[PDB]
Amino acid sequence: MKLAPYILELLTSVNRTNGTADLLVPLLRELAKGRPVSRTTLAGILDWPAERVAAVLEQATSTEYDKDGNIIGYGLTLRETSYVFEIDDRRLYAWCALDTLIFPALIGRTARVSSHCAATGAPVSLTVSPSEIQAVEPAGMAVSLVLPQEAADVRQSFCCHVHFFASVPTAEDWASKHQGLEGLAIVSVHEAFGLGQEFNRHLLQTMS
Ligand SMILES: [Br-]
Repeated sequence: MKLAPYILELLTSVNRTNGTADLLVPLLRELAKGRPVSRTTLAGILDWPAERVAAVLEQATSTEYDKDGNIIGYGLTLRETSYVFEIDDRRLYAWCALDTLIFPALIGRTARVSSHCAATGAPVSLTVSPSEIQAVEPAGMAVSLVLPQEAADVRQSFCCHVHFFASVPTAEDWASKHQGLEGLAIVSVHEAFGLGQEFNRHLLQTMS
């Protein structure tokens, strides 16, 4: 269909707090090692004062921390979710279906992604590289999209409604029951990957 509204609102949510886009990619690369990430480590990678790392993370209210206050989850996460994101046999996780399509390009790694259809519980899997998706199972796999909302917890507002589905008709059947969701739309996983490529292209533009 036409996915500009989703690209627009995703970019605005990242660019709404200065620093977020510039912290996101280095943080995702660190989390992809599979270990908790300290604020001190992040400040050193960014060459930022600690107070600036703090102020950016303060606005990212969905950030997940461990017992030591290390970062363990920001889109990519060490804590188990419905979206399995495996790189180099390290099993990591993602907050939503679209995250699994976006991250490989940002971290420069190929991921074996797996989940379950949110309508039928059927297993779904695919391989996501920086440039392409392969081994899409089922081939007709679909994704739900909603419009992110201003100054809402991004994970309860967006990620929790962005699922994989076994097929577009299965997802549209599910979608008929959930019309209260703002801007709910069903797309193929290829369309969703294209949305991710457009997001990532604009994201890298706006980095320092
Ligand atoms: Br449009």
